[PDB]
Amino acid sequence: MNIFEMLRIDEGLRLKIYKDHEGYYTIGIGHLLTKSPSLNAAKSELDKAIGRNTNGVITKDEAEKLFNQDVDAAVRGILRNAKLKPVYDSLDAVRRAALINMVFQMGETGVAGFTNSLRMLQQKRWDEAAVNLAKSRWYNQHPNRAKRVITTFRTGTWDAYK
Ligand SMILES: [Cl-]
Ligand SMILES: [Cl-]
Repeated sequence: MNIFEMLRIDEGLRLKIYKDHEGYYTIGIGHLLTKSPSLNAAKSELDKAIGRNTNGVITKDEAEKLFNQDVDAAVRGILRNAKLKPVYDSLDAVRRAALINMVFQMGETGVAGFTNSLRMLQQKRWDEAAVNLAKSRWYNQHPNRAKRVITTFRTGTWDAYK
């Protein structure tokens, strides 16, 4: 299993502009287009992202290209963040994917705000970090996904996804 397959599972694949769980305009494999409530606005960001007049529909290749770019931006992001880097550096391979998953979803800023859980991850106190992670809006609004991520951090294995 690997991060791409992992997120492909958490995000799914949609070729037409849709509303995510928070109600924002997204496409592809979890690619957020805009937080704005305007469809045209969303349409414009898409055209711009893709580089063509899309009319809100893309192809698989196109979805995949944005997904490559977004996973890349996420890794880089983490590696560029003073708070996230040290954590990432401390982890093993599986768990590193789990951290990428969260930053993909919420952004660096978002994740960098889990101060406490982060410190617990750095310290390798898996069951404690897991409990702390669950005490969050993130967990409360997306229980199933958060559980998978959390179990990965707890176990260091891919069982939640197998
Ligand atoms: Cl983009
Ligand atoms: Cl859920």
